[PDB]
Amino acid sequence: GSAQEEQSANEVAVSYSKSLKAAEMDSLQLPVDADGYITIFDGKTFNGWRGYGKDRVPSKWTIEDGCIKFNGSGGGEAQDGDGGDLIFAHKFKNFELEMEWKVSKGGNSGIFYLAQEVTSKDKDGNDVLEPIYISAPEYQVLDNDNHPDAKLGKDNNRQSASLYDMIPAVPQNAKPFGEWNKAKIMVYKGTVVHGQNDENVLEYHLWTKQWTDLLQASKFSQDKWPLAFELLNNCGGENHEGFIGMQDHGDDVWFRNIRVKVLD
Ligand SMILES: [K+]
Ligand SMILES: [K+]
Repeated sequence: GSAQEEQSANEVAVSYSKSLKAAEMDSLQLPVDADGYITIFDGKTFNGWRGYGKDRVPSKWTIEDGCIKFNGSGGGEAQDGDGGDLIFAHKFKNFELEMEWKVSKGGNSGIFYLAQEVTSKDKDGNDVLEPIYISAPEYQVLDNDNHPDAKLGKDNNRQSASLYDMIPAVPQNAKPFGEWNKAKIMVYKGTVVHGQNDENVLEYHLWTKQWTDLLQASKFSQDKWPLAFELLNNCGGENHEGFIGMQDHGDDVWFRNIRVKVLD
């Protein structure tokens, strides 16, 4: 029948949550292509998106020219002002995400996945929000030629599309600052693959001895950061699932064409 009815036919109900650790008790009708990718950013609104830990989108995240933009002040991990990491508030388990990203000269951001909203108790019994990165693996987003982090870590494991500070992207086929790069993150039954610019650049396996050993060699080791170790070692929590999101690392960055295929 109508264009409206055909559109409703080529759409799927996608649950989302509205605030810290809330149930996903509302749904968006989102477009799906023939390959099964759900477009999760519509080019115009933040529907389904919110700050990690928040009930709203921080004002440092804007929409511009069909992109999600983070507007940075230059303070790295500080997350000053009305910032913070952004999530699409729908937990995925087995999925393939594709999106494009572009950084400013010298810029740094990241794509998080399998994220959990985590709090801990302070000395007075009050809940405190823990960083997204103590639960969520990080796909690096970087100007590999100008941000000095590119030269740090080991074997270029802090360059774009790396599992940040843990496993390097090989080949390192990033395009330079100001150009669009294509990211792929696939999680399927614990196998994780990163892609960049239509090439697979690393592979790893969650919930294995090898994964534990990698974490024990990281800043999230059991000795250095017990809570992070516990969360990452059983990445995704009891149900092995979580949110996709993007990082406030204080620098201008743009994201577009954000789509996710649910794998079974
Ligand atoms: K929203
Ligand atoms: K980063």
